Amino acid sequence: AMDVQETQKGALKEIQAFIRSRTSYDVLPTSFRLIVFDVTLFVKTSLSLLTLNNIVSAPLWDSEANKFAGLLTMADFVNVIKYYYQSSSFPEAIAEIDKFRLLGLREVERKIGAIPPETIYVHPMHSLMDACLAMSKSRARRIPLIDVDGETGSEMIVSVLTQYRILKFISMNCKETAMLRVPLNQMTIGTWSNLATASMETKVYDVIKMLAEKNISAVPIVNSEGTLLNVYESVDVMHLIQDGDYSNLDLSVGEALLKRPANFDGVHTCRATDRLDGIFDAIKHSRVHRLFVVDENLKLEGILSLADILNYIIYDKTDNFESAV
Amino acid sequence: NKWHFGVRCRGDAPEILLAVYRALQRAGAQFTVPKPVNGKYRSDMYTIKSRWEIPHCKREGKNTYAYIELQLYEVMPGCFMLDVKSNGYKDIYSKSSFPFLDLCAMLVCKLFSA
Amino acid sequence: SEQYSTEIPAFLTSNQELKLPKPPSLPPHLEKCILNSNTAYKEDQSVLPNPNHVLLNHLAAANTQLGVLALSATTRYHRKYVTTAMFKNFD
Ligand SMILES: Nc1ncnc2c1ncn2[C@@H]1O[C@H](COP(=O)(O)OP(=O)(O)OP(=O)(O)O)[C@@H](O)[C@H]1O
Ligand SMILES: Nc1ncnc2c1ncn2[C@@H]1O[C@H](COP(=O)(O)OP(=O)(O)O)[C@@H](O)[C@H]1O
Repeated sequence: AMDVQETQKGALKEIQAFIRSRTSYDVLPTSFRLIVFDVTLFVKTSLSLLTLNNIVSAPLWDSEANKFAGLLTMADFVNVIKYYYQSSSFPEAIAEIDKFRLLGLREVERKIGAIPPETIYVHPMHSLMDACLAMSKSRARRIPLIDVDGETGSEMIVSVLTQYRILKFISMNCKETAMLRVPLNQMTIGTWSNLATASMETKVYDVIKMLAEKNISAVPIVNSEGTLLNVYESVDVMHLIQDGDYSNLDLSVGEALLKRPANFDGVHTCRATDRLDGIFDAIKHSRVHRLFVVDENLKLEGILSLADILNYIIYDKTDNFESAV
Repeated sequence: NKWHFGVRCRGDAPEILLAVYRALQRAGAQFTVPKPVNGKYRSDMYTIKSRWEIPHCKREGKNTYAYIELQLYEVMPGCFMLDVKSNGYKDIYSKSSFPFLDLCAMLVCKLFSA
Repeated sequence: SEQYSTEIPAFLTSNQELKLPKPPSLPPHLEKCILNSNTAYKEDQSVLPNPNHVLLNHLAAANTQLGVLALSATTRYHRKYVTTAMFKNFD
């Protein structure tokens, strides 16, 4: 625990041992709501329920079986949209996904390879490390916590854990975050080359085929000089298609962006000289979903996503589709 | 348009009680019945205990059951709540809101299509 | 253990001019549903207050303007509480 790198190394071990010692259940509020959708819900209705509840995602319920039937995220739309844009000779064909029940949308995704065979879940009373490792293995950014009622065989969806709520939980509870004082430019962490970026003139469909192919949740928007202006997230796709208007997919990123409500998480940035202590501190007080590494001139240099951070702190060291967003 | 306990009803309480029993019977539930104490009926007639076979269990050969108690309340003259609560699940051989809530949706559809 | 029946009581199936008892009036505790709360939605909008232990696994309901059913119940999961709000078709 001697110099900076040696104090950080130590602190990272304390943080993993802590993740291992807690369960996923430990992360939950004492009392909370869980919004669940029937898999036979129409796609349009489900987007409408997501907007009106200010959520971007919901667990699915096959009520006949009494079984968890998957996780509806924006990756579902991003993947089918991308498939239709790559494979269809007919631009209006995409509209057809409004005929679909959630069951039928998922079957299109199974067919194209956008859904894995083994669907991903952990037990709520198992270690939190299980949740991290599953998310790390799949590239899922949320994971359902499922128990089973032994009297009925019925599956009990307890909650759905997010990378953000796990990092928040750690920031709030592990004092060791304050000892992570190594600058980013002396760590192997984040992505610093071959970045996927867009401009305000970029078509939304080209961004959305960036998100699927690269399997990222967001694309930074830069200008001619490379200065960071904004972001286009997969959650923004929801606002574009919540009304049934799939020709909104043909808009420039600029036009699309002018429709965004003031509800925005925000665009967070840091410098290559910043450290994980300050980052966990921002996580503690703000819904930060990623950090764009910039210079003094707001020039984009890299990306530090939540997955980047989690995957750094949990390891001893030592398809063309978006995963669950 | 906010969340409220139960289902809203109006009109006559014996007419509502009848409609509830008819809905239970269409859904396939089994239920207790009003007994008259000294020939006369008591307001406990508005407390119904129901037993429901669980479809997913029933399909796999199982005698597992869900217990749901219904309670009619007057909110004000003409307006009633049907309160509906889980008493649990039991298999013939020796927690969760499901299948309870999947059964309540069944009841609600029968009440609404009567 | 109860006497379960399959058939509708016959006094209810008669053509009404019978002198019957009234249901109990609504108790104060079934007037407020905790889902109508969102006190702390800046930090975490899923956070609810602790429920009245007597209102565990009572059905709650909401109107939607969407052609679907909204149903919920609160239950204890070990020492925490989950209020699941479910959206479901009629057919
Ligand atoms: N625009 C981009 N171009 C290239 N690589 C990226 C870009 N954005 C993220 N990455 C990298 O690609 C991988 C996928 O990132 P991703 O954004 O999916 O993280 P995440 O799990 O979604 O967490 P967050 O929600 O915070 O982004 C990560 O290792 C990330 O650092
Ligand atoms: N299916 C759901 N049911 C109930 N609440 C949800 C659901 N999805 C999200 N929320 C709530 O919405 C808020 C923002 O959620 P989200 O953006 O999905 O996750 P995070 O904030 O963890 O990245 C959180 O308070 C979360 O608990």
